[PDB]
Amino acid sequence: MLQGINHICFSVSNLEKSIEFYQKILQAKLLVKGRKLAYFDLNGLWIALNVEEDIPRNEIKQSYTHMAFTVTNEALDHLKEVLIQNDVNILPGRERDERDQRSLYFTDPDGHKFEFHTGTLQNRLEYYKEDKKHMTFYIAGENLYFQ
Amino acid sequence: MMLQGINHICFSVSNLEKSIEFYQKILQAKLLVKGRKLAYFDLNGLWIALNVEEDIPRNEIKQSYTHMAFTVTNEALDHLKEVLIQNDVNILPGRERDERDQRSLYFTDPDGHKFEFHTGTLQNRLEYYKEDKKHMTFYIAGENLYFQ
Ligand SMILES: C[C@@H]1O[C@@H]1P(=O)(O)O
Ligand SMILES: C[C@@H]1O[C@@H]1P(=O)(O)O
Ligand SMILES: [Zn+2]
Ligand SMILES: [Zn+2]
Repeated sequence: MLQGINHICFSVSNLEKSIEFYQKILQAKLLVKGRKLAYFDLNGLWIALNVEEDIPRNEIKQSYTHMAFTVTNEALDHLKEVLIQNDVNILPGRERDERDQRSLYFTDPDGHKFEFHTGTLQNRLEYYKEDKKHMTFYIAGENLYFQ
Repeated sequence: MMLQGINHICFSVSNLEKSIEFYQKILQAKLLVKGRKLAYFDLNGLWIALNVEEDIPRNEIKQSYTHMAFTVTNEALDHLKEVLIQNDVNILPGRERDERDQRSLYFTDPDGHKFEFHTGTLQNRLEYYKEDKKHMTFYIAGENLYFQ
């Protein structure tokens, strides 16, 4: 089996500009930088940036593939401000239901999509659990009267 | 304000049936829920989601080194290489490794997301890189030198 997440690595075109984004925006802690790499600690997670300077980065804009980090509601508000102050590319979200809970989607300088999300997986499940529930009328097992 | 850690990762996939089977059999993620265009998993406590996007272009991704790595033991790495080959997993040859890198296997899901099974830690790596800086260091300000 697998023992858990080891690291996540991002291919970047401009190591110094990306180091500043990962520090400023994702609040990652720098550990070591080289000529073509950077390692950071993000709340226990090992994040690596590796340079690929002349590669195409325009189809990445089409895919919803993304990574989300946990934030509170006030934190989301303060981070939207931060992403505005720092000229980050902020994506318009998909439509959301209230029970979806709040998110902010944005990308790094090379198009990797990130999200700040205020909920949990179980919230997302209780949400779907509740709507299954809303579509159930005979609780098999229940006792019916007048029979 | 603050971040608290990885909430989830979402992979855009083209074929939901084929992808769920990949994440189940290769990554060993536990499917928790399934729909027309989504599927949610739990893998060792990580929320993994697939969201279908049938008709986007998925060429350039193969040219990018961004990837996600999971920790495994060395025997597990051997086991997993056979699992991948048997299930016809696109295995990549990987970069050149110092033995000090620790062993790895790189490969892709069917839509080109790169993954890695790794047998080292950030600790191992930083210590490897530091043990290199030590090797190129010859004097210690501090010690009792012998003739000044
Ligand atoms: C650890 C940084 O991701 C790179 P590697 O997998 O090439 O070592
Ligand atoms: C949870 C799966 O990532 C998708 P969402 O960010 O659109 O909810
Ligand atoms: Zn998401
Ligand atoms: Zn790696």
